[PDB]
Amino acid sequence: EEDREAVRREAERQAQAQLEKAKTKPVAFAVRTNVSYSAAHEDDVPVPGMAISFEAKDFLHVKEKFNNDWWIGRLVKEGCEIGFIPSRVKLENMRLQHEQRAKEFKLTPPYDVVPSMRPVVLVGPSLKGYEVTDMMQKALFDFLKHRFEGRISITRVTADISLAKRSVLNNTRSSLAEVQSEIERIFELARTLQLVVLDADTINHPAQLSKTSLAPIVVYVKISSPKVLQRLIKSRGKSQAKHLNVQMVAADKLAQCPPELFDVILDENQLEDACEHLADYLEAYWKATHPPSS
Ligand SMILES: [Hg+2]
Repeated sequence: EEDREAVRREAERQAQAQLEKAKTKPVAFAVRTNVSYSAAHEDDVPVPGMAISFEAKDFLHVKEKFNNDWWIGRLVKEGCEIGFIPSRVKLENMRLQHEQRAKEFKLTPPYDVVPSMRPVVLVGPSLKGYEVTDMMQKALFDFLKHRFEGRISITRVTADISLAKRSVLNNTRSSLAEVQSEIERIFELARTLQLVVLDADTINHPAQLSKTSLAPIVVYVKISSPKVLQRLIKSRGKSQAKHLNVQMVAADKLAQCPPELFDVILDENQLEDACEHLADYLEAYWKATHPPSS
């Protein structure tokens, strides 16, 4: 078992070399996992112990391809460095192997391409297009413009991106051609790993983007008390007091929406504190996608 380890030791040395250079290379593409994976019990791994494990719904940045079974990349989490990631074919084969084993007792798809930076989307306090909500979101946008100036892009999205259901695109106001055009734009904005914030007028609920391929960071601008909301709108004149109704319910709908559908929830009494809470979240997200050795 001496001459055998000869070839293996070298391949492992080469694999390591490629893994190292990849640390600074850019992100070819990002994926959201639909299944979990553990390298805990396997061989066939280029550099023993360098395979990355993940749970379903995790985000991965794929930098380059090693071979038909492994890609090189990292998990998007602070401190996580480059590592080997199983390829789609590899995961599918593992699915087959496990099924065979299951039958021997005689008792889809794993990755979704996603933008390299999760686009930030704001919903709440109520309906967009009006004022209470528009002004409060407009505030957060200006804050983010400065807090992350030089590393962020805030772009308006008129096209109804809520029509961008994976299945639909894989096959109404805006047209699919226009939507697809915007998704591409979103994807291309996050390419260089800069922070991407969207001002999507058609999105008031997280469910409108659940089936899409944007995997956004849904930010819930929540005003805890309904009374606070009511008063707030009233102080906008009859040009808003009339449209009052369509604002309380919309707000109440978000209020009943399960927190899981939200990534961040801004329910601070002071607007200055909402900003800082978001900045902190984005600052950590920024670190999860950037940091040391790149
Ligand atoms: Hg890792």
